[PDB]
Amino acid sequence: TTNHDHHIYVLMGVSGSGKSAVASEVAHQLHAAFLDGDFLHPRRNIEKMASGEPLNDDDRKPWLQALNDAAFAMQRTNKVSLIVCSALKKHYRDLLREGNPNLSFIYLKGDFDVIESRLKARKGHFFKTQMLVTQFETLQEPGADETDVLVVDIDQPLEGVVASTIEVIKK
Amino acid sequence: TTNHDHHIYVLMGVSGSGKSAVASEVAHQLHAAFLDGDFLHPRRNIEKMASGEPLNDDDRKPWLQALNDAAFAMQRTNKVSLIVCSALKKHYRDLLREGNPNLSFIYLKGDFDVIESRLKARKGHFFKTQMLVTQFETLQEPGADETDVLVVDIDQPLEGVVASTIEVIKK
Ligand SMILES: [Cl-]
Ligand SMILES: [Cl-]
Ligand SMILES: [Cl-]
Repeated sequence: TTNHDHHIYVLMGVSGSGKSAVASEVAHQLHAAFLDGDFLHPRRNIEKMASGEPLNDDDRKPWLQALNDAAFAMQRTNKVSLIVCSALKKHYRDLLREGNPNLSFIYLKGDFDVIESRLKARKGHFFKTQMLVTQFETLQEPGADETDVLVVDIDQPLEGVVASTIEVIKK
Repeated sequence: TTNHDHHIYVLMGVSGSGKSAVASEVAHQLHAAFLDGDFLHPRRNIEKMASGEPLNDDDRKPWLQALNDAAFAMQRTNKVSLIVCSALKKHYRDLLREGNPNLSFIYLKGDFDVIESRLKARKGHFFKTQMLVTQFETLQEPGADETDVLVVDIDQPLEGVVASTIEVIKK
């Protein structure tokens, strides 16, 4: 079940890498559909993330399944769809690919120090530093074997990350 | 859990009222979070619709519950969130409201004729008569008892609808 004329790009990478900011702007510029995956977290998950407890594979399963289904729904009527999903592990990405051969990834990439230096916080907010440590540890960067992954350098201003993402989509 | 300083606006109305086009632009202009609820339809709903059949309460229930959790997720970190959901019956609206006192509705309101011509304005669009008839049959316009409903007149250019929506949100 796929419309092969249409395509889905999952913007992945650790929390704090600016995925939503980028996806939002890219989709608006390209007149593409956009979905922030963070919003499909099941109730249980939301409660857990806020109380500070990092999620586990089983917690993410239903979330990834929901995202798989949302991707499918989006590609039915949109030539281009962007979904934000950290998609840190390889089989999370595999879960997203199931039944979605027209889905690929755009990995907003940088090392811990790059990410930390590019972090954009709201006035008065404390950045979840130890969350970034954990996320960076969890991250399994897509190896050459993962052929549907395109990479973007987050070590630049938002406007530059947005144009680079666009170029990769136009590629 | 619920942040009373944050808010969710559900853009509602019959298929064809231009909900997604308005919400997307409003959200972009206001830098708000935006979720097109149509992407959260369970696959079964997707297929039933793709077979030419209107959905019913039973089919919509799980969709609405997913939307209820999505709204909850959105208002955690966003001051303003927009969700597209036809939300045609009062009880559907009450399901979205459950546990979301900071959720309200924006009814993109127009009569059959206004919507038919809006749809036909798009070059090459085939107008589905009976689909629109069924939608209006299903529609239960929010009465005075629903105090969290703002109304916008969709008998104007998209630009004007967006402006009126923003105005209803800012007032
Ligand atoms: Cl992010
Ligand atoms: Cl619509
Ligand atoms: Cl139609």
